[PDB]
Amino acid sequence: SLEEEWAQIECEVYGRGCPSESFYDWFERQL
Amino acid sequence: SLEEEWAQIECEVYGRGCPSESFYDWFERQL
Amino acid sequence: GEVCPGMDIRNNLTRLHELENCSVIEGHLQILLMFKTRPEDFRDLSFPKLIMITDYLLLFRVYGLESLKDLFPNLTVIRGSRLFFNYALVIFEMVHLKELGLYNLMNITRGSVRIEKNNELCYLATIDWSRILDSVEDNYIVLNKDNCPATVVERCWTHSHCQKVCPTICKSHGCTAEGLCCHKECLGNCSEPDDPTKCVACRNFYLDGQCVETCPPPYYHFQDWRCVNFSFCQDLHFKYVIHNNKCIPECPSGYTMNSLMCTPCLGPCPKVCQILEGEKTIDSVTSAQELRGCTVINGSLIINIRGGNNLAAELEANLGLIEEISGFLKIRRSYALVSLSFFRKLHLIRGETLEIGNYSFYALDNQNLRQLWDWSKHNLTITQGKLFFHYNPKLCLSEIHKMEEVSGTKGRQERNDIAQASCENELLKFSFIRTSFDKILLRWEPYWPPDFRDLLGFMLFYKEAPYQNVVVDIDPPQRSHPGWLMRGLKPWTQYAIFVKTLVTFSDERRTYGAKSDIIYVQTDATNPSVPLDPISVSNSSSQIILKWKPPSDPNGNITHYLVYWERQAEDSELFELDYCLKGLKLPSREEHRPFEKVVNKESLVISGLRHFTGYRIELQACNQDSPDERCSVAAYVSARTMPEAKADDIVGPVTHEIFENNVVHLMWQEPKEPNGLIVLYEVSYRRYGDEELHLCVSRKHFALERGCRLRGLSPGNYSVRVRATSLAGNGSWTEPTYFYV
Amino acid sequence: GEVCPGMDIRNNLTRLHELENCSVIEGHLQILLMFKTRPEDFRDLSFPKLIMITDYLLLFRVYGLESLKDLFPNLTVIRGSRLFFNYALVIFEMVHLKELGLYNLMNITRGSVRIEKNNELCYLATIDWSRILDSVEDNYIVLNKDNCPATVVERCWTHSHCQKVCPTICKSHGCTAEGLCCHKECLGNCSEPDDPTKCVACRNFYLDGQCVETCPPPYYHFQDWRCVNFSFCQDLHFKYVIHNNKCIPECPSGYTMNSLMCTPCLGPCPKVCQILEGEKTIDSVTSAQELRGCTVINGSLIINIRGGNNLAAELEANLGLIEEISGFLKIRRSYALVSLSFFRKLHLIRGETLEIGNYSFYALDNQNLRQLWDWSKHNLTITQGKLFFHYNPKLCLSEIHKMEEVSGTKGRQERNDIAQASCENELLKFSFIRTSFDKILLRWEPYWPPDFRDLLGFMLFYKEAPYQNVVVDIDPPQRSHPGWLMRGLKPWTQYAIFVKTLVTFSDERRTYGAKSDIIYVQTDATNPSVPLDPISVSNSSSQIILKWKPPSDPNGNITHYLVYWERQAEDSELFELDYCLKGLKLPSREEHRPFEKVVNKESLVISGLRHFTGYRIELQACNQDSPDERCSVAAYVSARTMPEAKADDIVGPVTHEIFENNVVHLMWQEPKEPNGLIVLYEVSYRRYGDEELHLCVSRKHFALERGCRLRGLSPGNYSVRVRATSLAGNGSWTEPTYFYV
Repeated sequence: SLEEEWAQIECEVYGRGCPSESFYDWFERQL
Repeated sequence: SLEEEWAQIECEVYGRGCPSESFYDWFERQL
Repeated sequence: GEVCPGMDIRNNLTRLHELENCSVIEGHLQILLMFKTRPEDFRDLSFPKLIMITDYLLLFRVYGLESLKDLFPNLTVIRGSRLFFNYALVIFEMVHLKELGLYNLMNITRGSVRIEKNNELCYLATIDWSRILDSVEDNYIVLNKDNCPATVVERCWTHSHCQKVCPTICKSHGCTAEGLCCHKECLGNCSEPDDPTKCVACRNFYLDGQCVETCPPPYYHFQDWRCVNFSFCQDLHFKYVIHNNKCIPECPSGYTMNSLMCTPCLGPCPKVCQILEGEKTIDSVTSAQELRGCTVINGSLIINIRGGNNLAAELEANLGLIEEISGFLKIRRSYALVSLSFFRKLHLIRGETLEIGNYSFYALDNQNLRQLWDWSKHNLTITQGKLFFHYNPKLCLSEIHKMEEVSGTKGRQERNDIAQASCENELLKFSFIRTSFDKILLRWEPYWPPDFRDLLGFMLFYKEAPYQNVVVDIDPPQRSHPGWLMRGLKPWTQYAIFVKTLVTFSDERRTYGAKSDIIYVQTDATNPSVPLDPISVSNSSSQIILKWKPPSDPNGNITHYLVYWERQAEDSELFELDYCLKGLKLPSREEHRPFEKVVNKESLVISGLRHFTGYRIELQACNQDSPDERCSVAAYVSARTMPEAKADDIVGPVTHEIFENNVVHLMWQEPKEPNGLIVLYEVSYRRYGDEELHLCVSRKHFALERGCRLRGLSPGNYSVRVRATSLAGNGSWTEPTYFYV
Repeated sequence: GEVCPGMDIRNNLTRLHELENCSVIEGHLQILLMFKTRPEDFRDLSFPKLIMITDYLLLFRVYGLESLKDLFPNLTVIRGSRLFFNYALVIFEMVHLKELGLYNLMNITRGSVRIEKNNELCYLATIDWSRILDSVEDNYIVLNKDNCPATVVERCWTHSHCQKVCPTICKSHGCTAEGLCCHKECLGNCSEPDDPTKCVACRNFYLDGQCVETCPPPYYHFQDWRCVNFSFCQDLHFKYVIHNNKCIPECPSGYTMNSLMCTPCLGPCPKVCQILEGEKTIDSVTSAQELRGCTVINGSLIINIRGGNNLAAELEANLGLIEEISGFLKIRRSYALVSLSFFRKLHLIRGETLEIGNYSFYALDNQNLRQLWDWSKHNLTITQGKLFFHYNPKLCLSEIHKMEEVSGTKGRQERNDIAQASCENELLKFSFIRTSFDKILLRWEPYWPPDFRDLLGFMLFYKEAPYQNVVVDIDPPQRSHPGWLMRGLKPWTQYAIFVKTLVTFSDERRTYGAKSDIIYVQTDATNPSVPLDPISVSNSSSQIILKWKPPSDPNGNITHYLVYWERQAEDSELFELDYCLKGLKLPSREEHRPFEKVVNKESLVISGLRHFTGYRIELQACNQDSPDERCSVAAYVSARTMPEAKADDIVGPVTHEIFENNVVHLMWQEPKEPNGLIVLYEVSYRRYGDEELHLCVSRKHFALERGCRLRGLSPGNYSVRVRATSLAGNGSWTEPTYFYV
């Protein structure tokens, strides 16, 4: 549909945030 | 009522005209 | 005699002396306000030459006068072309008048007579106005002192003059002293009877000393009373037009001055509107209302509305009809004005009159003027003068250059002639558009000014535009393609969308930003609305006509109507209920089903249906045919066929069995195909010499007894007749079965 | 041992050496990203002093390490005060680790354990985390290489160290080598059993080398694990607060810093919001969102929103909560801004930081700023600095003078400090007001500027104002009192009206015109709405309770409810219909009338009503009592009383007459006061030795035969019992009449 794509682009360019920096993400934050 | 008074004041101050200059009125127009 | 215009004589009697040579007054004559005149001033004051007055005669506040028999002895006809409040004769407040004395008046073609508040006035009840005027019900003659022929009492005006009455055969043409009728074209009177050249007045028209019913060409009717050549009308035109052989002062509506006959020119009529000293400033709706219908203006226009409310519709309705401007155009201090687009027909500016400093177009203090015209389709022409552009932040050099190129004044403007604002010079494009039945996703390429901090977001404007003849804030993107989604759009609707960026006006040269082009996007279709108002009528025994109205929401281009029908079974309780007793009030009225596709039609016909059989017609609308039709929900309507007129008649031979104890067993064959069902059977049996006796056989009785079984029957010859009672009504009685016991 | 904060050791192992003297880490310890460390670097690297970690422990990308039995031999308790994604122990991607080796850990108070993607890691399935953590369902230990007590298989960690298991009686307090339970305040282990001073860790709190369940006053709990005096918390405050005996870093919501305990201060909490270098410009909603809840600002404010849309509500919601400004205030280039009224709590401006040129208030390029504040009720204080007013046409000298007087900076501004616009200095008054139920007539004294041509009309603004806490164009009057009439007003509604004149800004000193005062006018009342939802219930035999809801449109102050009731007569056809036959399906349910005035009530009670009697209750609402009550139309509801339980019983002695031919005539007395009416009478008669036989007597039969008349009755002893069938149901059978024939 259009809602999921709109949310994805919102988190892609506006950074409202569909992903939350998680247990995993902090590791590649250090790399 | 209020309609007749409103019409009267409209013809009194705005000159839309409740009276039309009649057979009589033209005479005192000349006086 | 000489023809003269109308006079309004007052104060002094000197101006009356101009009437000495006038025989016909082409206008109205008013005589008013002499407070010094005395009867000694009127003893030998006469105007016998005057005969007819075109418009009307008025007498008011005339002191010293006592009778008009001397002043106006020969006044005969009042045409009444122009009426004073629907009066052709006004005699108001005559203090000293004693009698009318007008012994030559005989017809008033148009208007009424009002004689009011005239003291000392007599000889009024003796005047017969019915023979003068066609209708006298409008005569207002009140509050006065009030040999000769007698009409329904003698008619007289003076002690010496009787009221002349002409024979009915003479009509209004007049008659001489001998009573002979005048000529058919004569009006008033005639020196010689039956002579058009001797008529004192003309009934229809006057020409060359003669009375005629119409003015032959090239002569045209003038003032509805005479005939004049084209030369006279032309001379009158140069300080008048020709239309339908009439020298009317001005052409009628919908006509233009064809250089001297009026010619149709559709709505816009080319007219030269002369401004007071060629200068007028427009600042209000009523100021523009004075320019209604103007097309060519003989002056200069200055536009300055100190309002504050959007009155563009009124200005466009009033203005915009002018094609050429003789003078210069100025716009100054317009607050509520946003654009000059309402100048619909403004194309050429002659600029004969120029603003000081050799300027034809002046522009100053424009606080909201962002656009001049749609230069894509609107063309403007400037003959002379220089352009002016100062203190107009909302209008930038792009529009100025465009209008200079359109007008053709490139090499005509010098230095200083041309000096928060939506002036996006750069262009934006849309990168990705996705549509749904109610949702739209837009994506455009990112825009970055040299100072990205000046960017403050985006503005998206959307509106439903059925025709191509043409408010959301979007956060700035983080430092790829920004986009937006909207969900409040009706299906199958076209919307106009254009995106405007938001930039900061810095101290230095402000980056004007980029504007995106307007686009029209149509929403995707969906399932249409329900087709309501379904009416199904059994116009015949087995014919059903179904009519319906198109659904309120088409939600696309409606492809067809899907119709289903199914036989409706009657209630089972009717097959078990007994009606022979009192109270005979009869109430009168996945799976694949036979379906129809109504295409390019609004009605349907159904055949091959059983009589008196209910059907549940189901209707839906579909805006799709091959790919999984999007159809609305079912609409249900009940249709009942008219029953047969013969299905209620009992058929088959009626059989009877006689027992030893005079017990009768009756067998009859029911109409196996009845009008729905048979509630009961009615039997009427009567012996010779007796009265008819009634009996009822119920469905249960008919089933159990296979008919009827009468017991205890007296000897004699009986008659058996059975009627089947169905829903359609009473049936036909059986043949009379006669048996002797 | 020494207490230390948390460390995040990476790259090099030098920063690890700071742990040599730390026994308790007041924080979390992270060990990550060593790509050069080798097993030869960890052979004798040990930190036996460390025991407990408050927050969590993390190991990531640790190369060369093989076991923690040497590095962290004595680590015992992980409190888990702060958790890494709800994990108190993170062991991620250990390439070279072969075993955990942490043979002293026994409890994890809060958090979970995540051991993932650690290759070569063994001795994991032999670890029992259930005795360590209260809940182990959240443990995520996946994708690894995976004498001693045995639990539901033996539990072990190394080839030489078994998994210590304490008896259940010891709970989480630990046990020694002999198995004896430690002290109740001991956590982890104890050198001497049953000794609070010998606990290696404290279950609740640690103070003075002892374990306690709470910190006694004046000691306050710190980090939920120890107890500290007020002096330590105060020292921490000066680069911490006190609340509920807790040295929390910051006060909770709804509390203010009471110079060192938090004190409730209602909604507005006095807080010092420190701006980056004391300077911040507000230009967007998100920019103002950073100032949410601020009351005292330690800096200067510059306001410049380059928007274009009315965002006053958002700005007022975010801002307006600040009471004092340390620095200066500047407003510049605000387009969409119209007023500063949204500064709700802005009262004092300290002006410690001033704009260049000794200015505290700066105002520039205000294109729509017409009003500053409601100076009638809003007070402003300015300590230092000079006012600035330039290029602000919408704000005139009246507002500037008012704000200067309010602030108290009269003798503080020099020359050049202060330099289409609604600035009506003069005042207007209303001359005559007339009100109707929906129409209002307004009249004001005429106003004439020195140049009457500058006048262009009037603007009338009307809006419905229920509370006094606060677009029509009128043509210019001709050259006494101008007036207007409006008809679109709801009855009994208050509207706020103020009239603004329209004047032209001329080249010379423009006449500012006159503004009329705001007034509140209430529309006249009328007939109220219909009271809908009328429910009438017979809660008793003769009691009716009526309930209704107040009308939707009161149209004034509702004075009372007018109620009428009338007896409802039953259908006459029931008195002529016969029901003895089959189909016994019984359907079970000017003039002055008795009226009631319901005052200050919403329900009514009606008594003295006959049983099973219908009534047509009529309800209206009236907002008037004495002067010709204005009442709405009638609202009708049907109410039926419950019938009596005894009215259906037949009373009176049953009489029988015996004829010569065994013909019986039965006389019975009907219940003259029945439950409405009796449809029929049911009779059951049975001779001895026979079965009961049923009979029906209709109303027509009862009337004609005065009862019943049975014919052809066999000899014997009969029993007669009659039941009256009414609408309420079957009645009571009569007494058994016994007669012998």
